[PDB]
Amino acid sequence: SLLIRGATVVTHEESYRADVLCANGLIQAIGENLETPSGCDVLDGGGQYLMPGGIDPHTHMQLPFMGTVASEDFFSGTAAGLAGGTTSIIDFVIPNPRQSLLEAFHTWRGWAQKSAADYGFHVAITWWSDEVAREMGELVAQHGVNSFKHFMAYKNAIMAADDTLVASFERCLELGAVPTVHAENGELVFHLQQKLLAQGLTGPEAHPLSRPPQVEGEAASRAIRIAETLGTPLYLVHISSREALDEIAYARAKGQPVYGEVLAGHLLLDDSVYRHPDWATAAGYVMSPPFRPVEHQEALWRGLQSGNLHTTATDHCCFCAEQKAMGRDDFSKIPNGTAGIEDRMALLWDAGVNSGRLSMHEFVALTSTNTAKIFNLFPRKGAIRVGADADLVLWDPQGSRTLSAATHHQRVDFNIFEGRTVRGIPSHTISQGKLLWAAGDLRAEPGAGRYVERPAYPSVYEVLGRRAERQRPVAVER
Amino acid sequence: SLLIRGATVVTHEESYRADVLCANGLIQAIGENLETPSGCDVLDGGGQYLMPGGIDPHTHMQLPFMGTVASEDFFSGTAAGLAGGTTSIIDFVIPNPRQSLLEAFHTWRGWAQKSAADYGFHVAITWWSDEVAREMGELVAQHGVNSFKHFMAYKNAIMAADDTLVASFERCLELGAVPTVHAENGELVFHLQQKLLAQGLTGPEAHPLSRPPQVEGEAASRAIRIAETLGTPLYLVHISSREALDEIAYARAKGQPVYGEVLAGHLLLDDSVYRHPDWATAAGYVMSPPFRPVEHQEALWRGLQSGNLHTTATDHCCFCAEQKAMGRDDFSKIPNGTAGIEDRMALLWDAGVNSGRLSMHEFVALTSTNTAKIFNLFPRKGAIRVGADADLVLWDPQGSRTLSAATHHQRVDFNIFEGRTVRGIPSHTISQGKLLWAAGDLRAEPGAGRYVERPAYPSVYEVLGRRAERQRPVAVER
Ligand SMILES: O=c1[nH]cc(F)c(=O)[nH]1
Ligand SMILES: [Zn+2]
Ligand SMILES: [Zn+2]
Ligand SMILES: [Zn+2]
Ligand SMILES: [Zn+2]
Repeated sequence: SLLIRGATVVTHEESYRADVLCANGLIQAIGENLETPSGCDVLDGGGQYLMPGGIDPHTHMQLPFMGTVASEDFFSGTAAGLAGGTTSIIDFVIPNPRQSLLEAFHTWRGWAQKSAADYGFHVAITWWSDEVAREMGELVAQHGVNSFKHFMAYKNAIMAADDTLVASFERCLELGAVPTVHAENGELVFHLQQKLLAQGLTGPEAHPLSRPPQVEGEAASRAIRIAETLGTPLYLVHISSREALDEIAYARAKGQPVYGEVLAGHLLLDDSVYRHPDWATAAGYVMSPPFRPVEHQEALWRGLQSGNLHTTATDHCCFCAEQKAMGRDDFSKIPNGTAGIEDRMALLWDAGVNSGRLSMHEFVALTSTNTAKIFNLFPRKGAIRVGADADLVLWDPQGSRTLSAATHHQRVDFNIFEGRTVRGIPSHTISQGKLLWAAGDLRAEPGAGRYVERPAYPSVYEVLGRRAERQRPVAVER
Repeated sequence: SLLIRGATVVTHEESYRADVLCANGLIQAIGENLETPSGCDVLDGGGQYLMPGGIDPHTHMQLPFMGTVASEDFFSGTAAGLAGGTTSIIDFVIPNPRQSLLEAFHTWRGWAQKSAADYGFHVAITWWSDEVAREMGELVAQHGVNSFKHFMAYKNAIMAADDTLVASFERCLELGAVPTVHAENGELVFHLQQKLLAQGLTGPEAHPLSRPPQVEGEAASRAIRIAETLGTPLYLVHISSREALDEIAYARAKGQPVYGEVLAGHLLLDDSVYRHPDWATAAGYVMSPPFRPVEHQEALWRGLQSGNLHTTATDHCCFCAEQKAMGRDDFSKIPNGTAGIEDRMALLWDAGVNSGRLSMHEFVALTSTNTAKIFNLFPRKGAIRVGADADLVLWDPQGSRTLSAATHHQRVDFNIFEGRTVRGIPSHTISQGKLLWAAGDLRAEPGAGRYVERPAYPSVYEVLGRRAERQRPVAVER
């Protein structure tokens, strides 16, 4: 067992002084001056905040992508997450077009076995067939999946057109699963990539130009309105643009259950990074959606503060310099993705809590609880309560960390926040009730993490069901 | 010649007392107390308003569509327009998929020869190839077309997917042509049509349900953001929804040249019409986009008042009861379209000017001048000035008319405003300087109308060109 003594418990709504006892993977007791069970380890949390461990619902450990394999694997990535206070991930099974979802799922389960912390999967719908629909049902019923990812870009690869989006969202409704979407208009991206290449703009600076913000705003609008028409919730991953945020807010204001995810990179970086004179440095920022003109960062922060963005994630998708350099002569061939799993919580704390943009409670909601609620893992995760999983982070508000690819635990040679110093850091991370990060000592072990099943029908589906029953079409008798 | 004496001239900006002299198809003189050329006819306009004749940029005379042919042909339609104060139309060449645009154009030119008033064409892009792109160039350079229509709905027929919209909008940019779009998400419409039919909901009441307002809002967003990304203006036909209006306003607020067209029906009717107990009556309202819940009418009115809707039109697409009954057992096969060319101006005047929603100058701007400006026909049309085409309407603000299919000149057995009495009517209509409608006497003649060419590169393309210049990508020196 593990007793965290003397900390201030900080949840998504309140703070209070209490000790927290963990045992058998679970939170066993909470209260002032808890008794210490015999042989129980005690962690002194005086002067620190005890919060739910971060949940990162958007990682791509060792993803085969754009001709290569992410340099971070499921062990190194979940270990780096733990060092950063993140205690569980939701990654992505991405079947190739025409590949069985179940085949890809089992393969990814093999890849993820080595995880050091709890992990789960969204499954991407990269093609459509009656068999895909059948496999979605088996994944939900047998394999603990309750969310299905759709890529609206990546034309001629994993892109889902409207017919697949409609069919899949309908299937999601039938299964009580959450559709999630990468919202970029793939036709416009493809068109602009070729146009820029044809003009000789082959450098990383052309990457943002090939997918300007309205391309994301458009696709967000479309996913949102498909979801509205079919009667599903919708989770939009990595929102980077005012245009997309405004579409989310516009939907939420019509009473539609639309959730927005945001990455620290898109809150804090602007598209000037792509004009760095060093090719490899500029290419290190290449991900989709790309980093945006500065006005979008303020809009996204406002989205967090207004409740129109709901979760934070990292799109953790690591490629080293030699991998990025696959696109040295063609930006469209730069494997897209940045690292972030280790850094998300401290970046958001430092930028959001220290500044007074976000309360500490909002920080908790945005780093674990909302993700848990949306994907039906609350209060198993994201909650400090008896019986919840003992995934916790002890936070030193006065601690300091300097982010650097030379010192981070992420198995990648680039950090998009290289040299940034943050105040407020995870001093300790507890996963499954075990102390896996302790003031610079990482004790992550390959294979320790559990695959986490997520039950279908999060409670939003109860409300939608009542709505649908109220708005049933009714023929006029003549 | 024809001298209109003693009226108040009302333009899109001002009112003033003056006589107007027409000769040789043109406005020859304007001023108080004009002298009368010898033998020139004199029309007494005392106590009336002399405005530019209405321009209806959205008609479908004798269109072959949904298994049949509109019951209004180019003569009966343009004649009925004259009776209602509308002096010119822009209709649509709609080539079948894989059909040559030039071939369809010359066919429509043949059908339109019988027009009684000036007429022009948009050309619809119902498929794509290098030849379509080549033919578009010829239509602009040789045949006076400067606007190309795209249907985002009507899947498996004339629907254009993103790949065609991108290629075609790009071509429009190259040609200085205005892209126009019918904005409904075709996949959602198709999906819902099949779902409603599968549920046994076959009546006209299922028609609005098969394409609710967000499917228009979505398609409007998409067309708008393709136009933004490619750098074109965009004209959205028959906006019916708050959702689509809000997308236009959003785009306009980003500095994008987006124009919105609205029909009287969508300003004044709600979707309850489709639940009428009489099947033929409900079917008479079946057009796309369909009439909408009440809140959308007030939104559209505000759009006109705020400058986010720019033109009025009718989508004049006439089918009689027996043609409508082609979908007696399947609403998806009711030929879509309503009549309106004769009624637009009176409807808008009575609902907009009498009520104080719109000034008389806004009425002129919305019934002729804005359409002329957008499609590069200003000041040849939509203008009371020396040298402009003598297309005029003399308006009796105290005159009354009751709209009825039994008495209108539109060759169709249904009027969506049956029984509505309007105050403010066209007493006289002048087209090419000739009195073709006079106090109940229609004098339209087959073949009298001229085909009206529209030059490419309306001034908006000058601004866009400077903008594109300012925004051209610069490679990073490495
Ligand atoms: O930047 C990215 N976008 C989408 C992905 F799937 C990924 O791995 N990286
Ligand atoms: Zn993505
Ligand atoms: Zn991703
Ligand atoms: Zn239309
Ligand atoms: Zn039409």
